[PDB]
Amino acid sequence: GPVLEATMICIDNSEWMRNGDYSPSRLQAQTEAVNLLCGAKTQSNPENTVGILTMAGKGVRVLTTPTSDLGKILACMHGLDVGGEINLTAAIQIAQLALKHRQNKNQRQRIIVFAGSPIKYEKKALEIVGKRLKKNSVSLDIVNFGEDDDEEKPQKLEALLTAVNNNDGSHIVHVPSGANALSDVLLSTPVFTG
Amino acid sequence: GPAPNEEFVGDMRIVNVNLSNIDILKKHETFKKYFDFTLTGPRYNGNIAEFAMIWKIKNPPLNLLGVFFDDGTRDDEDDKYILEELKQIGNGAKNMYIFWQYEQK
Repeated sequence: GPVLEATMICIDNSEWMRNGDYSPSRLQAQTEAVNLLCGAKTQSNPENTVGILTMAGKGVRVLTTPTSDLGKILACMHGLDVGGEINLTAAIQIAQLALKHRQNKNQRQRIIVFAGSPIKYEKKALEIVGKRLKKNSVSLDIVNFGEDDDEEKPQKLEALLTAVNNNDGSHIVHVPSGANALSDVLLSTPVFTG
Repeated sequence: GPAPNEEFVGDMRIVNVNLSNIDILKKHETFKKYFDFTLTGPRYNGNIAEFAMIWKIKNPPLNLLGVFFDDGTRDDEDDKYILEELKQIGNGAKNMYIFWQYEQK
């Protein structure tokens, strides 16, 4: 609420966001959830800032560094490309760098990862990344959505969560496939409520 | 200093927003206060009062859902301004949010 926070949101624009769950496209459902999340964060505290990057496509792309201007955030999400596979480690490191350079250093630091596709990393690689976030005072929220048939994916995401978690400041939200709307499942969770 | 890929009218950013359904704004903490979702046809607001988006946009383009100006006050009348004309009456808004119906293709 009165919390002051800079957040970087990492969007999954991989090839897995093209096929399957129609109405809406999985990328569009994701974009709408980010829209609502940025509205919640900017209304919670007018000094909060939110930035956006995409993890897949032709390579990790920073659409905006964190800003308090909802219009800049929403405009930057127009015309997203789809393809490839997520580069999770590079995305998290670029996101961490953007948060390190936040103008208001009094802001807490948080990364939100939308994980809607396979996690092609081993736990060991994910735990190094997680411990480094923790060392740098960065909290993590993970949204695990999409296909629910790869049983190592939640275990890999749980290992990343456990490496970063400090004072239960980090969270995972499992969105069961065949869901209502990505945003509806997220609304009552710590990703929105803090 | 606006970049070549940003659209501004003076201080006002033009912000195109695609929605799968206008109803997803019902829980949007920024925009929920300004929409009356019982209304038919795209509307714009004359100020930022509660449920202000009531003024009918003239001859609206296909898939236009609404226009929200985040600040200022302007002439608010029905069936007078087409979308392109609305861009000149920001009157101090920092953002013009233009909401569009998403099409799955």
